[PDB]
Amino acid sequence: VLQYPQNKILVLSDHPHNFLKTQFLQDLFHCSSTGISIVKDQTWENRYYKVHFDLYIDSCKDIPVWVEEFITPECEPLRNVMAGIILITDIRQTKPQELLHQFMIAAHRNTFVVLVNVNEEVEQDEIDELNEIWSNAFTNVIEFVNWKTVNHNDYGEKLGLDRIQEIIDTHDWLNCEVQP
Repeated sequence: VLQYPQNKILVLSDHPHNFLKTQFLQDLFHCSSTGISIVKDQTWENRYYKVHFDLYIDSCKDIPVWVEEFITPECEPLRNVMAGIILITDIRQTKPQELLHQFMIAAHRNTFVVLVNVNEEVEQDEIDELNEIWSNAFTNVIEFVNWKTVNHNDYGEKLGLDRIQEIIDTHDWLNCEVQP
């Protein structure tokens, strides 16, 4: 019934990429974490607005097992407060695209989902093909992004962390107080 302020961002990795996830948090959010934790009342600010959000940092041994738990009725309240979900993984190993249909069915329709690939052998053409499939599949902004990092393509679009920053900047923060 009630739509709670939707101001949580979950950053998840499978166990082998936990350290890279900690570096990602420093680079994008300027958050010096130690591991899995709840970091409250962070500020996301750009030239247009400021909004306050909570960072949820999690880890899992197996992505599908984590997805199964996330999709349950008991986790529905949690899903509904997610502004976004960022998964840091080797997409060749974990193939999160295989779980994405079922994951998105359960997700709140406004939640952004960014799948960050850290496997340096994956070229942008491979990412581009995944984005052609998923970027308009749902109401949600869904994007696969490589992170190693060139920050633009040949058509003047952003890539890398610059792109992820743009996705967060352009997000509609549902029932959050946004200040100029």
